Amino acid sequence: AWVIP
Amino acid sequence: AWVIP
Amino acid sequence: ADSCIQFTRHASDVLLNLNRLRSRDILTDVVIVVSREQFRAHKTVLMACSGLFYSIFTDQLKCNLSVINLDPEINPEGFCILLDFMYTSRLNLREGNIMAVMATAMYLQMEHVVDTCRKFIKASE
Amino acid sequence: ADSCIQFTRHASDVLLNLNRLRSRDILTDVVIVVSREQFRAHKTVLMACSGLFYSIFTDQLKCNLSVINLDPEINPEGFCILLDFMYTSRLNLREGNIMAVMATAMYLQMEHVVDTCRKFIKASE
Ligand SMILES: CN1CCN(c2cc(=O)[nH]c3ccc(Nc4ccnc(Cl)c4C#N)cc23)CC1
Ligand SMILES: CN1CCN(c2cc(=O)[nH]c3ccc(Nc4ccnc(Cl)c4C#N)cc23)CC1
Ligand SMILES: [Cl-]
Ligand SMILES: [Cl-]
Ligand SMILES: [Cl-]
Ligand SMILES: [Cl-]
Repeated sequence: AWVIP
Repeated sequence: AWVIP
Repeated sequence: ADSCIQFTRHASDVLLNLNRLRSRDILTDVVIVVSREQFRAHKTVLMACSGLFYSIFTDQLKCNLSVINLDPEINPEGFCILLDFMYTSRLNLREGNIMAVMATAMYLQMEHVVDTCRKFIKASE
Repeated sequence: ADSCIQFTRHASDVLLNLNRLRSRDILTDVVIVVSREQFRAHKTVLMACSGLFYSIFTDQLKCNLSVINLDPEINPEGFCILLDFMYTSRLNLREGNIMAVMATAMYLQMEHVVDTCRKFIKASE
């Protein structure tokens, strides 16, 4: 996997 | 985009 | 063949187009009913994202249904957030919705969403 | 919302599952006929990858067809390679198939495939 897009 | 996977 | 080349953005471009078809109600083939709310979708996208939908639409009778009613304990907003995630890879996870999102993801069998919900809750303890 | 988190592998995992459904002939809703050859597929995936299929399946009559016959000048192997690319992001481009792949991609309106074909041909000149 999860990220800040 | 195009790459060698 | 092992001599293939790969277009990096292809999978994300496909998903963007599937979401545009969903928004315009193009070739949507199922209505998911969550209490008073109805959500139109593509069975193949639902199966591709959820263990529950994969089981439902591979069933020899349920594959033909045009309407699927979810358990009345399922929160419609939690379902909406998960349906958006299925079609975009983006999860609108917030303090006010995390419990409903996690419970819905457990029911729909979406392990990666359950995992991030668990991590966000554990961090707030 | 702008507060979303994103699962990097989601789009590729979705495409992998759509390809598994295609391989098992699950919820495939169209047959594409290319001369003597038949290819089963999902209309939504075809539309999401090809300008030609997008036009075909948004047409108010053609959206309902279960069989689409392509122009007899279209090479079946070229179509097969492009159908695999649609479902995997991987293009099996080779000296022996590049001309057929490029011509098929021009007909199907798949600009990125046309672009790489042009670049590979230009490099061999
Ligand atoms: C049996 N098992 C299976 C798995 N699951 C799950 C869980 C989760 O989590 N997720 C998830 C997604 C998604 C899915 N989908 C799938 C898979 C495989 N393959 C295929 Cl083809 C498909 C489709 N479409 C699923 C799941 C569960 C149950
Ligand atoms: C009009 N125009 C449009 C575009 N085209 C193309 C060209 C190419 O190349 N590709 C390609 C892909 C893909 C497509 N798909 C789409 C788009 C948009 N949107 C949507 Cl919803 C869809 C779906 N599904 C398409 C194309 C063309 C025509
Ligand atoms: Cl029904
Ligand atoms: Cl997930
Ligand atoms: Cl027909
Ligand atoms: Cl393309």
